[PDB]
Amino acid sequence: PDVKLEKTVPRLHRPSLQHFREQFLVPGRPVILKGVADHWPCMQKWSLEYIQEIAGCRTVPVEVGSRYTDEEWSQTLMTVNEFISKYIVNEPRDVGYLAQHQLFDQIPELKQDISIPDYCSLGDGEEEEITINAWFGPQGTISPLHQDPQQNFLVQVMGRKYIRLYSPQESGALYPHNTSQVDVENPDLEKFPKFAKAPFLSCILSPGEILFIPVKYWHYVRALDLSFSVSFWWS
Ligand SMILES: O=C(O)CNC(=O)C(=O)O
Ligand code: NI
Repeated sequence: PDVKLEKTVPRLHRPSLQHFREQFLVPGRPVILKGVADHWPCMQKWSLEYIQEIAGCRTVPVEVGSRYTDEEWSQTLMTVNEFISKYIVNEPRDVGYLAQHQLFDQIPELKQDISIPDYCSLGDGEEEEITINAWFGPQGTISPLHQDPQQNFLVQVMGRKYIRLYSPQESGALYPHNTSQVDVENPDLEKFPKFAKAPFLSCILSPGEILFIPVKYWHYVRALDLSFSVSFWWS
């Protein structure tokens, strides 16, 4: 998608903690951190076949469908192997996603391949209550526009994701059902008049990069290739 024609998220190579707290965290402004996670072992070490070997056997919850309404999506328990088989390799017809699952409690060994970003300590909370999630799905997975109740560090390990960001002081034009009723990349201009002209920031997130997504900031995600991401929810 055309990102050179959109306002893009600012990228910074290893900004100091102070400059992050003051210019981003406190005011709640997105930023892309560069050269912080890119040498994490996960970056080299996590091929499709690496994961398939070590995790292939474990049972994991799988999203079929997109999350616009509760009734509009469903989950299924299968193995990583069944999942990789049915929704990734060869020619998968339907989409399925391994979203928002805590793989690193299920498999503490993988914890050595990632770190907790230093920037987290600027928050009030304790490292132990930080919620790490895995997001592992094929190209074409869509997580609809919504906001989380915490600060977020989303780390991209494998593949690229297109991400769009609307601030919270912009909720009006987004039409909450929280989560939006708008389809960011195919919007009903008339059902939703106020949306076309709401200001956003966007980005293509690549391997090695971290997107800071400020608490309650609205975000929408579409994967551009086979993808693996790790999120840190923190306060
Ligand atoms: O990675 C995705 O598809 C969606 N991730 C998020 O909504 C999250 O990390 O906050
Ligand atoms: Ni989210």
